[PDB]
Amino acid sequence: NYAPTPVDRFTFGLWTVGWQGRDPFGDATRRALDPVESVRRLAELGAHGVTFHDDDLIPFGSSDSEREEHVKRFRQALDDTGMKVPMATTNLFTHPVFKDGGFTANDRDVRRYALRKTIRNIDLAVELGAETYVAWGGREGAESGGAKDVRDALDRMKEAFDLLGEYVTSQGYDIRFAIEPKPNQPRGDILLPTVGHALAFIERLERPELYGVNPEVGHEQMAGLNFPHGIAQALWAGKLFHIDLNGQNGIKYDQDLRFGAGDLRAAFWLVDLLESAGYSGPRHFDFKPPRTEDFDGVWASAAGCMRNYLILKERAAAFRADPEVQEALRASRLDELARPTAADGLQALLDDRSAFEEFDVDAAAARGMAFERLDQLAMDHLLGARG
Amino acid sequence: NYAPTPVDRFTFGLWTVGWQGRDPFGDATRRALDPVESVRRLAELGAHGVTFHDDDLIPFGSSDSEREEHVKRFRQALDDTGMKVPMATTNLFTHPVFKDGGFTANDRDVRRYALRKTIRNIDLAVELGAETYVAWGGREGAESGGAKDVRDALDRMKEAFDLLGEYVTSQGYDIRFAIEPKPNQPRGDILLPTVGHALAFIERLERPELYGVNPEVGHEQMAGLNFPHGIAQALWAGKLFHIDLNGQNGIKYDQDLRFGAGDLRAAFWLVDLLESAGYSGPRHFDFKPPRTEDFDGVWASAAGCMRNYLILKERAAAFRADPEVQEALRASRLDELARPTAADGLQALLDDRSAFEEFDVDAAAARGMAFERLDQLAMDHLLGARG
Amino acid sequence: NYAPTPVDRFTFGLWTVGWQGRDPFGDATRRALDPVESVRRLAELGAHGVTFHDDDLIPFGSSDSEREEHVKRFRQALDDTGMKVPMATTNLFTHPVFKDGGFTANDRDVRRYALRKTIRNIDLAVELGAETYVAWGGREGAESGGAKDVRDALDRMKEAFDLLGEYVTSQGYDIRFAIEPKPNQPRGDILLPTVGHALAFIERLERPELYGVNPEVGHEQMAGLNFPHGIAQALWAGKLFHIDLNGQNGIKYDQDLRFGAGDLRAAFWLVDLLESAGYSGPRHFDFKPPRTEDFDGVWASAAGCMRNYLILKERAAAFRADPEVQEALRASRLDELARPTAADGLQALLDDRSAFEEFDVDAAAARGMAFERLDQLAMDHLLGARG
Amino acid sequence: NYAPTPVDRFTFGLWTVGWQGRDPFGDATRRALDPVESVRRLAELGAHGVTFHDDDLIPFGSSDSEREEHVKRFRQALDDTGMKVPMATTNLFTHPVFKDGGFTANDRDVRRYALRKTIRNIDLAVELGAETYVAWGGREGAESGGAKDVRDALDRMKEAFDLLGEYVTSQGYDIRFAIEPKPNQPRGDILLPTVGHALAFIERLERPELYGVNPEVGHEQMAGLNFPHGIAQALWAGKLFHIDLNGQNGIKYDQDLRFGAGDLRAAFWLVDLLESAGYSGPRHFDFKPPRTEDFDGVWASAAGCMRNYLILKERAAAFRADPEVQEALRASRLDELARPTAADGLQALLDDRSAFEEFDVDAAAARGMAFERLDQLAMDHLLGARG
Ligand SMILES: [Mg+2]
Ligand SMILES: [Mg+2]
Ligand SMILES: [Mg+2]
Ligand SMILES: [Mg+2]
Ligand SMILES: [Mn+2]
Ligand SMILES: [Mn+2]
Ligand SMILES: [Mn+2]
Ligand SMILES: [Mn+2]
Ligand SMILES: [Mn+2]
Ligand SMILES: [Mn+2]
Ligand SMILES: [Mn+2]
Ligand SMILES: [Mn+2]
Ligand code: NA
Ligand code: NA
Ligand code: NA
Ligand code: NA
Ligand code: NA
Ligand code: NA
Ligand code: NA
Ligand code: NA
Repeated sequence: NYAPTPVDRFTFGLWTVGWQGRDPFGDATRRALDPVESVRRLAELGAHGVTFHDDDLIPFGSSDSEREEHVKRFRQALDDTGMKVPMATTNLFTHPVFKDGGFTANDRDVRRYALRKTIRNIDLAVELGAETYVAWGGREGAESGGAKDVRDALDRMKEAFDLLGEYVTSQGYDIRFAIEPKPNQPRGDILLPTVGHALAFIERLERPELYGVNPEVGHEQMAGLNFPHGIAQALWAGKLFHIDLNGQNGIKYDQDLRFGAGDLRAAFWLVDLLESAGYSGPRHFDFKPPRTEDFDGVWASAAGCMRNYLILKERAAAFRADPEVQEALRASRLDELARPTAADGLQALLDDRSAFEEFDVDAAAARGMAFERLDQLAMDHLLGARG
Repeated sequence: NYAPTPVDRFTFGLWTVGWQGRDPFGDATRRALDPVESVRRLAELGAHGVTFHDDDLIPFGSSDSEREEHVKRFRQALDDTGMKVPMATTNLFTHPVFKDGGFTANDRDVRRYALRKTIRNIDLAVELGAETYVAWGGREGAESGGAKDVRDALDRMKEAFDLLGEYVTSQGYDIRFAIEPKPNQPRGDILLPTVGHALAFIERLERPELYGVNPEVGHEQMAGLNFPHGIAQALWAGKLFHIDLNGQNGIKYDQDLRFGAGDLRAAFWLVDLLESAGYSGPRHFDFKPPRTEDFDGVWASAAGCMRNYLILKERAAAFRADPEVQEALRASRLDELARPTAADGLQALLDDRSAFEEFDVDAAAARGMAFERLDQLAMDHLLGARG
Repeated sequence: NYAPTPVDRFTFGLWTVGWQGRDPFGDATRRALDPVESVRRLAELGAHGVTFHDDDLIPFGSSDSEREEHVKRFRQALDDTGMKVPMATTNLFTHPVFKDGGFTANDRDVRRYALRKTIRNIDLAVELGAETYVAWGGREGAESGGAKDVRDALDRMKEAFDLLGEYVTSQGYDIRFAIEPKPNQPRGDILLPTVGHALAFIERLERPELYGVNPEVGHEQMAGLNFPHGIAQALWAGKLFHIDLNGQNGIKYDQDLRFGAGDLRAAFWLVDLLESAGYSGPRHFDFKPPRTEDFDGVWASAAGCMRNYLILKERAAAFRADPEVQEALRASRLDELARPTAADGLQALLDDRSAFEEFDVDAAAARGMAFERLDQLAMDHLLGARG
Repeated sequence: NYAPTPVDRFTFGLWTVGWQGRDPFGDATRRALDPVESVRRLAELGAHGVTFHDDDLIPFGSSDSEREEHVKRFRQALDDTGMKVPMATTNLFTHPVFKDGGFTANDRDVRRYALRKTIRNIDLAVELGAETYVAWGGREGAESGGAKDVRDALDRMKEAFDLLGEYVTSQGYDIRFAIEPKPNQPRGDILLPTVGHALAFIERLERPELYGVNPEVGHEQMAGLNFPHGIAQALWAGKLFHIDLNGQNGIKYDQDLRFGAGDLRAAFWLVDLLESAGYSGPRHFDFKPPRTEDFDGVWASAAGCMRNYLILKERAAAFRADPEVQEALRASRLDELARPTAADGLQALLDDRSAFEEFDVDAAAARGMAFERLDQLAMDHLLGARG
């Protein structure tokens, strides 16, 4: 039951199942995986595709001949399995040169190098068929207040993204960008810390239509925010270009638990929203099998990501299709929320005594919302305990 | 020393010093204050002005004659003291009718009433000389996932703000709106939970130039975010129309401590930013003297808000003026951060071997940022311990 | 299905279903309930009993004749329904006199009054048959560092609890005390902020056997802690005298959501632990129907508390009884965790080359824990998705 | 000014200034330091001593001859500088064998090895003159609920500490143990997550007098707790055997900022408490110079730890010595808090009409606490802004 197929568009980063287990306090617990191995194992589990940072696929500093051979082997694995590559990204965070940032490093020479490294990988992403190019500015930020003038940093960040937009336009590429917010870690505070900040920034770019967000479940939860709500705002803005699915237990370091772990009810409401809205992008997992696990546990954890999505999809669909739930949604006036407040216009509203002088505030205040009954129907559907 | 004068534009809400001390678990500890008393006492402390919700100035449900008398007494107090009223707002959160929201209540009749209540108070705000009209949507949100369709709620929120913009335009008013984000409390999650989300929303309004943000120190800190960073993004966007100053100890219920309490170093960096950027708006305190205090403690707490701002202003100015700090800022390449990455343009960057083939990444990575020395100069200046 | 019966020992505070809906920003949305009404309605839902603060049952300041009549009516309702009263507590937080604390108020006269108020209610609790007397020191703490010397406050808190222990011993009462930790709210920081701090404090009382803890789900989660882990430590110490069940979404103000809401997987692991350990005390709900609800929603929310406990009980029992789970627990070495490390004793351990010189650390490190497979079996059982 | 001397007992872990800068997302930015270098540089800054994990001083897996040479070189550096070694600890977290724990690993063979590794290092610590042996169980815990039975784990943790106590007693050593709590990171939840939980656990050991706590500023702040309050409870219990000083910005990953950074006012209240209580132990820094820094920044950051302690010590002493502050403390009844509530005894309290029938609750409730004036005096003293 709940068996994923490529139809479900489940994708995984090479760096997810390939995470060797090094953490702030501990050495690697697993050997490195050949990307070819990961492609073949993920395909066997029913994944649709993979994603990569440049330096996951091509060791940093590789010669041109080494680069070609790494890409050739990877493409053979994709061809052997039918796996796709819908998204790629740049590693602008691991190498020591990026310790103060890539696009917003205080050192101008580093900013220029970061752009050149990204541009090289955009070309590769396009060659592999990627539709989306993600940017996670994990080193953009500060540990201290004097170190980073945030207005100047935002100017540099806009300049960088504008140059990248000029680049893809000039080459006729169809790829679009997706900015991944995170509030902190590895920097004390990261620039563009939430979906909202990233959405706001995009509106100030020269070609805003080329940019959207890549929100990650656990990153919004690291600020204690409601991930489904943030996804709804991204959808409302037309900017949900990609998504990273995982789990997180609240305000901690980024745990990258398998999807469904962490906040299970938020996972339910997320799947309900994505499916109801008709989100058509990849269901991408940015997760880490815990370092306690051997390779059998790696593949079990990856399989669990997909299984949990599919269970939640079933339960959310049953919730929305249940005539008792539909009745409860009307009892709670969800239908009214979707109607305009004043399609009659401002003057009619100003002239409407029912909106002021003749509005019975105490009668309105007496009406219960019936939200608890609705939420218990939702709980019963999630748990398969209807009756 | 540190004596405030009206020149400093320090303002206070009537509801701040007037808070009677009722909390989730406890009854009022102080009697209600007449707004006339608060105006006269705040003026004696060196405040510049006050702000109000409609229902702070005019008891909810007052007749027209009662409304006139309350306003007349208040205006006499303002005239007697020279106090100004730069900002006003609507109470769309206390009355039970607003239990599911004002502008985004599921019930359409409540949404229409909320708009009419706001419009009435915009007229009053203009008559009192206010330049800014704040909106804090404290009831906009949910405790459960099925209760609020966030895309529909954002449609209703946009409709409401668009109608308000149409209203002020039609009346020829110069007032502008400032949206106050908060992540949670009193709702389980509040819509537009951070500065970023509010900035992003504004960009989708029909007349975006009429709307900015009113960020509150403690509200961003309730999501664990860096308040100075968020203020920098608001300034970068041209949207810092007003600000609420207070203190908060991290991720808790909204404490509304006096300014300077809570995160003292964030208060330092905030004042440094506001003064460096030339922010010209009110320095408004949205705080609550703790319910442990009698009226002498109320006025001491209000005086402390202003005193702490003035101490921090002195220390931040001394930091920026110190030739040793200026040297340290250059050592940390803050000057380079302010220079364009590629004013030479995209093609020149692509052709520049110094940005890629000839970039010595290991030499760049070896350069220290010297951020710790800079931050210890900042600490020494804050504490008055230079030497 | 999942129908509670008095056998299940589900109990509710009068103040839970009786919460009128006043919050930091909003007036009451529901009328006050007569305790007689609450007893009869809860009995109809299958509750076993209720609990009370003194001032929930007897209005503060009541005369002796008024006190007798309130108690008489309440006892008739209990007799009419078969409901029990297993626990009572003192309100040492609502009245303004307690603004700086009860037992740890700086003012000695208030500390003495707090003790006398508690003692009067202990007598009543015993007359009503209560086995446990809870103390929630919600006002014990501070908003500022100079206001409360914590060593002195702990001396006063120990003195108070020691006097209460002397009192019950002198009267021959069988009741025991349960201290309820909370980290913050309504004070900026509350003394004894977690289960651990309360357990440690109890060990320093003169008669430690008379005192245990009353942990609350949401309170430990307000510090981001693992509630099942804290309950395990309380059980390990023999100190889980009572428990408060509810839901919470992480590090926020105390939400008091119905049980099962908030962190659903933590609720699952909690029920698994309580049932596995054979906890025999009340399953008490300290929750608040949201102020959006009318009385039908109040009773729906209370029913949901019990329903969710019973669903989780079923799923946890099925998890533990599943031979595939039992196999996975052995694969993960949960059986070994329960065996002594060195029942052979210290000298044998020191002499055992297999524990040092001949321990193959790399072979040990290669063994996977298989925790992900185990956790996905747990998820499948929780969701009823085995297959 | 503020120049540290060995008199001040400032100590640093080898792993602090020696941190190479590897984080969850980034490679090392600094070369490894020879412990001899660190001893000599720290001595030049005015440190009193260093501390070590076994594997900081002796590379894991070293032969007996290699171990002797590493220790010999280290002791020569200590002799050359006058530096002391007051504390040592075991690394039971870096090596992959410890991925599920040391003392509470599910695998019994790992638990036995962990004990043998610790015992070997206790012998070395004693030879180097250490008075305290710290245990930070960073791998004791879980990412999932089924993986770790916490009651069984606490049994194993007690068994391990009891064996260590038997060991030191049998050898006649004067060293004592200090348990370091942390709430999470690197495990999803860590056992003994706070000072309170550790204090409570110690009370159940066979020889409780041999064990205390080593609280770390940032670790308690990772649960949003008040670090000075927790230190006060440890002092009240007689269990503050050692302390780790650093900075933290709230509920995040463990930042290990230099002391004084992070929550500056909490640092002030901590120093006030340690000095007022006469804490006589090391002022030990467990911090990490940010990976942005070169070695000059490492030494600047270490110097800043000590400087900030000394500034805060001066300001707290001036606060306590100021006759205006002493008056304000009496106005706030801090003197009364230190007096017994009922030295007259229980019967006298029960018979005292002034404690109940004749207690004027409204007159008591009207008295203000004057805490805001007191706290503003504290702020003025911290900032050197008295006047
Ligand atoms: Mg619709
Ligand atoms: Mg500039
Ligand atoms: Mg057992
Ligand atoms: Mg004393
Ligand atoms: Mn992540
Ligand atoms: Mn991601
Ligand atoms: Mn606030
Ligand atoms: Mn505000
Ligand atoms: Mn609670
Ligand atoms: Mn409770
Ligand atoms: Mn730490
Ligand atoms: Mn430490
Ligand atoms: Na700039
Ligand atoms: Na979209
Ligand atoms: Na709509
Ligand atoms: Na602006
Ligand atoms: Na005392
Ligand atoms: Na127990
Ligand atoms: Na055991
Ligand atoms: Na001590």
